Order: sequence, then structure tokens, then C-alpha cells
Amino acid sequence: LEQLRTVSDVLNERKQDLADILTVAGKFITSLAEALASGPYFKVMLVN
Amino acid sequence: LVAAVGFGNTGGDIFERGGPYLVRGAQDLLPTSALLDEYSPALFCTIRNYHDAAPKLAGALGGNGYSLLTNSLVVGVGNPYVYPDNLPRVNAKGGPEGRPGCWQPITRDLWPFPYLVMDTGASIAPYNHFELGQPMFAEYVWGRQVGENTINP
Amino acid sequence: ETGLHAYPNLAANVLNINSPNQGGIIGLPVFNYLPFGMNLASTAMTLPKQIAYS
Amino acid sequence: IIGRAGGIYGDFFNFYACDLTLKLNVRTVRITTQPSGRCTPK
Amino acid sequence: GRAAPYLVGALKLILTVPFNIDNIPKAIRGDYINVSLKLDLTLSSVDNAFLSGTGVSGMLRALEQAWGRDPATMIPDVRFTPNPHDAPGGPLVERGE
Amino acid sequence: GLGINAPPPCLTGFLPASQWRSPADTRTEPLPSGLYCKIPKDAPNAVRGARN
Repeated sequence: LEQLRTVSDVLNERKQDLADILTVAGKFITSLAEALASGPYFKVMLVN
Repeated sequence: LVAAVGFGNTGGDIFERGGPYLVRGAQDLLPTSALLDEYSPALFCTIRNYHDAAPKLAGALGGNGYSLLTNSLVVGVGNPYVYPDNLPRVNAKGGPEGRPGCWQPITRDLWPFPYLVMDTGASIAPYNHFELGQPMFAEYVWGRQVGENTINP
Repeated sequence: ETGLHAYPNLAANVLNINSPNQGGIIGLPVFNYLPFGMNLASTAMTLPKQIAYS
Repeated sequence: IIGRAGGIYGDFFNFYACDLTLKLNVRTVRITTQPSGRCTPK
Repeated sequence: GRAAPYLVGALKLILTVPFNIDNIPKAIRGDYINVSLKLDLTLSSVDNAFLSGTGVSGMLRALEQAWGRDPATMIPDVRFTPNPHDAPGGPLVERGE
Repeated sequence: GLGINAPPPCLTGFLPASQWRSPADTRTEPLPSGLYCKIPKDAPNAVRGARN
């Protein structure tokens, strides 16, 4: 219970960071997986 | 008796608020628990392999400090997915050799990873030969292309 | 919700990206674009010995 | 950063090759490198 | 519990499988991923990329191997290096039980 | 991969072509939401996209 306390404390101090992770990672996974959908490859825009 | 009154009231309130929640959670945890148990063998090896590969995939993209290191060789690509047959599926199950697990670590002594075909509707299994692309030439004005789309090249 | 919905398909597609014989990941380069496109041939990504069934 | 890296301009990833070189036989011939700009050590 | 010591290090990669979190802010400077292109045209790369799976898989592989190049620095010859599927002793799989 | 424009990229449902940013600017901006290949849900292009 004590080690769970310290783990949960470091998690609770960074609960806003967990929420930010979920928020900013749930809004681009479809967009990122879109590129590698056409075929057995992934498109790239080689600017140079 | 007074302490029993107070404790009984408080505990009854807490239990009445959080009892059905726990009951339905423990009822709904059966499929997730069975799934986690079924695919337990591929946990330690997966985490071990990711830990092993983390320094390498970190030094690859962090070695220069301003770019990424890649080895660029030209190759041919397969036929794009057809509409009805290659639709996404989420019916993947099992692991290598029919049961969940991991391959032994891939050094340079055994470099080619065995391709694992899963029930997803997309695969590159029959690419065992050099063949000309089925949509070899395509026109994007009237949508007419040379060759017939297929799933069996 | 969106992660749980969209990650398995990303995982399956990136697994299908990898070419066992050539190693690594294959990335083809890309008015909007040219009216005509070509795909000369497809190389042997795998071999009959390298195929293991899930 | 990776969310705004690729997949926002279309159906493709965004790559920016600052330094491209040719390897052939076993000498490696350097073609283009960018000293300063978006690709500097940081 | 078996993988508990390695989990903290795996979290650097086990979420973003191809990207390592440590050096993202300097590799990707906004809207464009940086990359360095090593366009290799060595006969090993040509043999593996194009002539694999056919009857001329060894036409120019031995041509490079007979030269000063060494097998260690060459990409493995897919027709001879064993794989975890058909390697001697049966399939080479590790299962946690 | 060899072969140019064999699958064409779908710019339908992504950032406008005039909203593309110059590579000379390293400033990171907030990422917009709800962008994916918005093609009519047929044809060989992007069969395994989000819409499926």
C-alpha cells in the first residue's frame, strides 16, 4: 500500500499530463494511419 | 451503540452508492480478464524486446541530433488494396505457430522475421515472385487503367 | 475511444508495410498531381519458407 | 509534434531530407548537406 | 512482474513503436520530419531488392561476395540465413508460462 | 517504392493547399482535428483508411 501510495502520487501529480496525452493522441491517430492505408507501403512527401 | 449507529449509516451510504458499480464492473471484467490471460505469454518477451530495441531506435534518430539516419534503396511495390476483399477486419487472434508468444530475438544470425498472417483481410503472403503490377498504367481523367485488380498476384 | 477504435488497423497496416526480404519499411514518394501514374512491377516481398500463420 | 509532423497535408507523411548521399561500389559520395537552418544540432 | 524491470525503459517505445520519445523535439522541427538519405546502390541492395525470389537470386550476389566486400557488412542473403520459422530444431518461439 | 503516382494521395478532408507552412519556420502550432481521407468510400484508393 505504501509503494502504491508513492506510485499513485507520482501519477496524480501528472494526471493532467495523462489527460493531455489521451487528448492529443486521440485526435491524430486516424490522420496518421490514413497515409499508410492505400497499399503495402506508406506515402512520403520528400520536399528535397 | 452510538458508534454502531454512526458507522452503520456511513458504511450503508457508501455501499449503497458503490455496490452496483462494483458488481457490474466485476461482471464486465470477465472478457477482458480472459483476453489478458489468453495472451499473457507474449507479455514479458514483448516488453523485453522493446526495452532492448529502445536504445537502438533512440540512437538511430538521435545520433546526428539534427536529422534521422536511414538506408534508402529502391524497390518495387505491390498492388493496392481492392475495395470489397481487402476491407479492414479486427478479427486478429493468436500468435506465432498458432498460439500467442514472441519469436526468438532477431540478431543478424537469424535476420528474416517469419511473416505472421492474421485475420485482417490484408496480407503480403503471395508476393513470392517478380511480376508486373496489375494496375501497370492508370489514367486519372476517366478512371480507366490497364490490367485487372486482383487479390491473387 | 478514438485510440481504441483506430489503433488495431494502424497496427495491422504497419505490419503489412514491412517487407521481410528487403528489410525495413517501404515508402513510396508522391494542379494537384499528374494525370498519369505507373507501377512497373512488384518484387518478391516474402518467400514460401518465411510464411507463418497466426 | 508527431501529430503535426505528417498526415495533415494529405494522405502522406512529411519528410525533409537535409543531406542526401549516394553509396555505391564502396565509397559514399555526398551530394547535398544543409549546414544551417531547420537541421542544426540542438 | 517478470517484465517489471524493463517496463520503465519500454515505455519510451512501446506506445510509439517507431518513434523514440527522447529525441522527437529535435528530429521533427514542426511540420516536416527531418531525415538523411543514404541512397545505396551496392550489388547486395540490388540483389535483395529486385532479384529476390527468382532463379537469378545468386547471379550477382556471389559477384559482390567474390569481391572485397565481406558477408558481415552485407545485408543477409535471404536464401541461406535461417529464420525462426524453419530453423533447425523446429520453430524458434519463446512463450511465457 | 518504384512507380510514381500509382496510388494518388487523397487531399480531400485534409488541410487546404494554401494552409501549408514553409519549412523555414520551426514554430509548432496546434494540430487541427477531424482530418482524414474523405473519398466516396469505394475505388482502390485508400481502401483501408479511417472511413472503413
